[PDB]
This record gives sequence, C-alpha cells and structure tokens, in this order.
Amino acid sequence: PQETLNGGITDMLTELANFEKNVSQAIHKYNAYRKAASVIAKYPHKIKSGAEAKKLPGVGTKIAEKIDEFLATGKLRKLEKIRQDDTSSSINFLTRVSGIGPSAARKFVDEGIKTLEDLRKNEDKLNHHQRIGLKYFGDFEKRIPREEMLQMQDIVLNEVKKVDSEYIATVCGSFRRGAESSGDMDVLLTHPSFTSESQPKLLHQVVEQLQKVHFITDTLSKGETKFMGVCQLPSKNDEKEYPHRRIDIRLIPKDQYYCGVLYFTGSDIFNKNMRAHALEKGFTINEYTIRPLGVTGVAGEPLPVDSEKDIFDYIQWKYREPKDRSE
DNA sequence: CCGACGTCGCATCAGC
DNA sequence: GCTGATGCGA
DNA sequence: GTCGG
Ligand SMILES: Nc1ncnc2c1ncn2[C@H]1C[C@H](O)[C@@H](COP(=O)(O)NP(=O)(O)OP(=O)(O)O)O1
Ligand SMILES: [Mn+2]
Ligand SMILES: [Mn+2]
Ligand code: NA
Ligand code: NA
Repeated sequence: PQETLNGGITDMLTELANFEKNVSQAIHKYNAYRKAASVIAKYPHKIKSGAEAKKLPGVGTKIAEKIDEFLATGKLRKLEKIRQDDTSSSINFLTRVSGIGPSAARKFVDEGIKTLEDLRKNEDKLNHHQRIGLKYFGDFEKRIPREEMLQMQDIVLNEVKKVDSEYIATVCGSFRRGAESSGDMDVLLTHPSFTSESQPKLLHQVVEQLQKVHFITDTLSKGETKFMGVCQLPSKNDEKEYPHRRIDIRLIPKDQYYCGVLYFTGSDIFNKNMRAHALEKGFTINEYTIRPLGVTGVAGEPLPVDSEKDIFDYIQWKYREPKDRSE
C-alpha cells in the first residue's frame, strides 16, 4: 500500500478520530476510527465502495457510509462543518500542546484562549508541563533522524556508565527496531541492587548526571521509577542548534527488565500479536512478567526471564530480532 | 442488547 | 495536611 | 463506532 492509495479515506478517518478524542471526549470512538484507518492503510487495493471496506475488521456500517459519501463527493459534510467551527477547531488544535488534553483545551477555549499566541500571553494559567509543551511546540512535532538518535544514545550510555558501571541501560522503542527516524527516546534502566523483592535514588542519580552535562534540559515529571523530560544534543561549532527532543527514562527491577525491554521495544502491533499467542499457548504476558495459566485460568508465579529470548522460548516462537517486529 | 475497548506513574485537583 | 480522583501521556 | 457474547 502506497500513501495516497486510500490516503483520502485514512486522512478523513484520522481527522474524525481526533475530534472524537479532543472535542467529544469519546476515547473509544477515537480508537475505533484509528483502527479503521490502520486497517484501511494496509489494504493493498484502492477502495471502490464502502461495502468493499466494510469487509475489513474494524470497518462497520457507519464508516462504510462515510466512505461512500467521500468516494461520491470528495468530502464529508460533517467534517467540513466541524472544521469551520471556531470552538471545536480551537479545542482540537490546543491539544497539540503536550500537557493540554481534552479537558484543559475545553477550559481554555471556554474563556477565550484559542491560539498559541493566546497561550503565550496567558502563562500563569499554564501548569509546568503545559509551559514546557508550549515552549517546545514546534520541536516536539519534529521527528528525530537515526543519526541524531545514535548521538543521543552515545551520551546516555556514556553518562549512565559514568555514574555506576553496574547500571544496565537500553534505548528501546522504534530506535531499537532500527527505524530511520524516531518520535522520541525510550530508555530502560536497571541495576543489580534493584529487584522486585528488594536505593530509592537510582533513577535520580542518572537524571542528575544527564542534567549536569546539559543533555537533559527540562523535566515534565520525575518520580522514583519514571522520568519524563526534554533533551538536546550539544551545538556544533557555530551551526544550527538541534531541536529539543522528548526522552523517557524508566527504572525497572532486574527480574522484570527483559519483559520491559520486549514490551517497550514494540512495535504496537507486534506486542498485540505476541501477547495473544501468548494466550493461545497458556501464558499471560504484560510489560512486567510472563506467567502461566493455569488449568482453571489461575496465574501461577512469574517465570524466570534473563533475556528476551527466554520469553520467545516459553511460547515456542522463534526469536525475532527487533528489526523484524513491525508486526 | 449492551459492555469492552490495557494499564499505570506522576502532577495536580477535589474533598475532608 | 491527608487521601482518593482526575487528567495526561504513553 | 465496532465487535461479539
Ligand atoms: N499501546 C501499546 N500497546 C502495547 N505496547 C505499547 C503500547 N504503547 C506503547 N507500547 C510499548 C511499545 C510501543 O512501541 C513502545 C514505545 O512506545 P512509543 O515511544 O509510543 N512507540 P515507538 O517508540 O515504537 O514509536 P515512536 O518512534 O513514534 O516513538 O512501548
Ligand atoms: Mn518511542
Ligand atoms: Mn515513548
Ligand atoms: Na467490518
Ligand atoms: Na496535548
């Protein structure tokens, strides 16, 4: 499937998805529309009718109708209408700021605050996360080339090892799947002193060192096991300075680490496929553990896992390299 | 017909 | 001030 | 909005 193969349809369904989530606050309709858009995005034929589309899992009667209207007229009346709607289009737009969700966007728009300009001159109505999201609005919508991601990985692994050479850190997500660009950086961290049965300062010392070398520039949230923040590569010579990027760091106990690495490497679809087989095979897999069921359906204790491969073994699937986990 | 549709860590609000 | 709820991003 | 028990 190629981009404008059914691109008009999948663009329409994505726009519908966003208004459901951000304006109508109907999260399940949001996910319904995205599921339809994903299945249609992978359909290897130009759709000729709604009835043709309805055969796909996730496409039902209402979306088939909408496809029929789009195919016949090149538009959807409802979508055209809500686009022109000042209140709804503004609510939907403001949720593009990190930290402004459907509820905050509604409240802002209720009181006349409708644009980034408006947000810019209303700082004291913004919490800390929202101010950062506003400050880096443009940067957070950029993608990260693998080359910068590699440079980012160099800094992270170097500084973590410098704090304590017994730390184990892994950059997961799309990067680990070998993608040529990434939306953010996902770091999983563990340390031999930290297990499930098991200082409450392990994550802090890593964050502090990355701030010290001026890699981490801002903090969205930070607790004992999860850091969410902002980072930036140092500027070259007198060159164009780099965009600020989103980075997460998760501290995970040693015995949960490789379940963590598997899960947070993804992809989405791959995690789903693998989880249901997974079930087929008499095992339950979440981000933390793999557990057996259980002649009744009663989960026994978590099984020992000391590498990704172990999990593949348990469910008798041949190991998949991260490179091959798009689904 | 009608409920499920992942779950959870952290920041902050609502209520006591 | 403490506890539970809500919003948010993932 | 779609699915399925
Ligand atoms: N809904 C989900 N279901 C199962 N696993 C999920 C998940 N969402 C996240 N994951 C676990 C697996 C998701 O792949 C992953 C990392 O989450 P991201 O950073 O949101 N997605 P990625 O890094 O692949 O793409 P990008 O370059 O745009 O950042 O974490
Ligand atoms: Mn990612
Ligand atoms: Mn991420
Ligand atoms: Na269908
Ligand atoms: Na937002």
